[PDB]
Amino acid sequence: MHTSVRWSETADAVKGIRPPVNSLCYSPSGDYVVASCGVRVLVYAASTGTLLHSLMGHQDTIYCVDYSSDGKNFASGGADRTVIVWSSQGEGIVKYQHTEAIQALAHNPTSSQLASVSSVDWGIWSPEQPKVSKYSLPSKGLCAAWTPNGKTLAIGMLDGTVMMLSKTSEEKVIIRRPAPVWALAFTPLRENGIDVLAIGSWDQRLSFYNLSGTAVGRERELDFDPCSVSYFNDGEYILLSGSDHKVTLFTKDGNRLIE
Amino acid sequence: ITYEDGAVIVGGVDGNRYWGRELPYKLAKVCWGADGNSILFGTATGEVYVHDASSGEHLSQVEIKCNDGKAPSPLAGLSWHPAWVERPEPLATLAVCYQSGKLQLMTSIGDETPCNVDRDLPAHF
Repeated sequence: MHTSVRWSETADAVKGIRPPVNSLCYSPSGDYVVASCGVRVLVYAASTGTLLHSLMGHQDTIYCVDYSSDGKNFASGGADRTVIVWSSQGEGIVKYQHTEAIQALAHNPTSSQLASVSSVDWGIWSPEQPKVSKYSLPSKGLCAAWTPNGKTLAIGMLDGTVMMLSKTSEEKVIIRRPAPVWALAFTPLRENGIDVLAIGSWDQRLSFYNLSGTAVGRERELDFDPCSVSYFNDGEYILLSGSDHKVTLFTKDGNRLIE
Repeated sequence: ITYEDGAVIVGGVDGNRYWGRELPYKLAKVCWGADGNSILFGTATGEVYVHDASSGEHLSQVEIKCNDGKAPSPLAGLSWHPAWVERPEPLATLAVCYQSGKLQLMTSIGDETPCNVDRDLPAHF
C-alpha cells in the first residue's frame, strides 16, 4: 500500500501562530471537504482542494465541524458559545447560543436532525422543533457518535463516562475509562448483528465496547494517543491519528498494519 | 403479508409469525431482497424503502431517479431476482417500475448508475 500526497493546503499564520485544523469532514457524495481554520470555515474539493467557500460567521476559533449524510447542509461549531447551522452555498440556517462552550456535532445518517455536545449538556436541535431541552452534566463533554442505524448515541468524556443516552431507549450502559475519551466511533460493518463502539482512550489504548458494555476482544495498546477515530473501506480497517504525528491503519481486531 | 395501511406480518413456512408491525406510510408494493436479509417496501406515493428481514427497522431508502418527484406516481413493478447474489459484479436484476412506464434496473440497494431504459407505453405488471 503506497500513499502519496495529491494536494495540501496550509492556513496562513496570524501573529506567528497558525490556528489548528481541529476538524475535517467529507461529503457522503465524496466531493465536498469541510475544514475549519481560525474563525473561518473553508470548503474544498476532493480531487483538487480548490478553495470554494470561505465562510466567516463564527466570532472565535472553531472546534467541531460535522457533515450531514444527505450532502446538503453542514454545521460548524466555533468557540463563541453558539452553534450555527450552515447551508452548502453559505446561508446560515439558525444561530443558537450555548451556555459556555460547544465541543462536538454529530449527524444521524438516518434522521435529518443533529445532536450538539456542549458545556451544559448535549442539545438536540431539530428543524421542526427549535425548542431544545436543557439539563445538567457533571462537566463538559468531548466527542459524540451516532449509530449507523440511529439506535444509540455515545458521548465521549474526559473522565471516561461513555453513556448510551438514546431517545428511543432511556436505558444507559455506562463505560468507565481512566483515560480521556477523545475519539469514539460506531462501526458501519456489523457482524452477527452486534453494535460495536471503538474508543481511543488517551492512555495509548484502543478499546472495543459493545452495546452491553463488554470489552469486545482485547484492549490494544498504541504508540500514540489517538484523537481521531475513523473506518476505512466501510469497516474493513480503522484509521487512527494522534500525537505520533502520523496516520495509521489498523485491522478491525486492532493490530497495526501500516502507517 | 403487507396491507394498505402499512401493516406487515412476516410469517414462517408453518405459520410462526416472526414479526409484525404497523408502518406509518401506505404500502402498495413489496419485494424481497436478493440476498435474503433485506426487504424492499414501496409506498402508495411511489417511494421505496429498504428494511431488515429480522428486526425490520428502516434501514435505508433506495436512490431513485426515474421518478420525477413533482407528483407521487404509483408503482406497478418491484422485483429483485436473486440469481446473481454471489456474483462478483451483480447484474441489474433489481427492477422498479412506475404506472407511467419508467423502468429503472439497478444492481444494488443504493446503486448510483442504474440502466434506466424508458418506454412510451404504460405498465401494470
